[PDB]
Amino acid sequence: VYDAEFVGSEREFEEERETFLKGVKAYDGVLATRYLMERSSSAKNDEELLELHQNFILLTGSYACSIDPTEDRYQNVIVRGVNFDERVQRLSTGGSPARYAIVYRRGWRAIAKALDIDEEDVPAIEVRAVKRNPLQPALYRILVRYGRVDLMPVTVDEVPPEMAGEFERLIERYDVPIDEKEERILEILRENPWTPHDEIARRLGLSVSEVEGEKDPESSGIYSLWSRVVVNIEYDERTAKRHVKRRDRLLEELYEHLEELSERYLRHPLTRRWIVEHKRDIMRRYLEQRIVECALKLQDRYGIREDVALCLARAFDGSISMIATTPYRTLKDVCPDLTLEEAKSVNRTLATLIDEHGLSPDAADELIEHFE
Ligand SMILES: [Cl-]
Ligand SMILES: [Cl-]
Ligand SMILES: [Mg+2]
Ligand SMILES: [Mg+2]
Repeated sequence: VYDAEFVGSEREFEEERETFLKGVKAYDGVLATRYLMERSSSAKNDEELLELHQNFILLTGSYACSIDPTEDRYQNVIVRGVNFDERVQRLSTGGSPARYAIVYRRGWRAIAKALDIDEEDVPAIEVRAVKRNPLQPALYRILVRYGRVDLMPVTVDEVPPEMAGEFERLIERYDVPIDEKEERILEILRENPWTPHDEIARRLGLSVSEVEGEKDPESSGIYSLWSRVVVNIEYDERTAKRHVKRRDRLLEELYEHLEELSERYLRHPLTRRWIVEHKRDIMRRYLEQRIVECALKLQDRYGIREDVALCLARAFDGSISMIATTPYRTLKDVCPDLTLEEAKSVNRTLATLIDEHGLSPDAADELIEHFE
């Protein structure tokens, strides 16, 4: 249920494969640094390691920005059964269905198939870091969706304050209009720019869909507001060029660094060779943490029964936001014991459509799938 066709030229194929494989290697660094951070307290409080982790988050984002530069190299990008070509074709600013997909958890599974990627196990690229993302997270995701290689920083030091804690400066810089709901979201982000979307939604009594919006200026929500801002920023090829030049060298340096640093914390240093060989373990430890955190939150903040909570957490790699924007049928198919009541608690869109607007679950599910 994760598919895409590569429809570019052979030259474009080698370009895309190279970008993707570098992105996978960068994301492996996110996973390997997290592995070390979770295995050792002295490593987790070592600033040198935390900077490595953040720098890998940036390079992953940068490489993801470079996917499908011509916005025509892929066809029928389907993630968990949902066709993103159809999604992106409707939007006022259009764009790449491949990059649109990569910002969703497991989007990489479609693109990896298209590119025949077999160079390592579970060749993932995820661009959804929140906690320790050096950028304001929704902005980071929007840069990826718009292919903004020019704007995505390639080192933590080089993150502009306006893309992080001073994010409100970037919004003000073009005096884009902000809707009332968006202003409510910005209030929460002032308190912590890294507040997760599910929490913003819970705190405002809104659905996750309402908090997020479409990734297009014409919509309403944090993705929509950042899209509004970013389309006003002229594309800077000179800076994109600089970023592309440096990032490949930086990627090597981050790995060399990680290996060195890991030697004083581990009996088995995190060499690139070791990371590739133990990729499945690295990935599964990363996911297990997210899954259990998610399950606990689902049961305590949404009233979901313990077993269903763990089932949903597992199916969606620990993303409450994903769960909260998924059709009822899709959730039930993976987690049979889920009740409609429970689904309405986590996906408030379902509650609004069925309870307030009087749609059948099936009609509600059509809208949630096609239009999210
Ligand atoms: Cl599949
Ligand atoms: Cl060619
Ligand atoms: Mg919701
Ligand atoms: Mg050692």
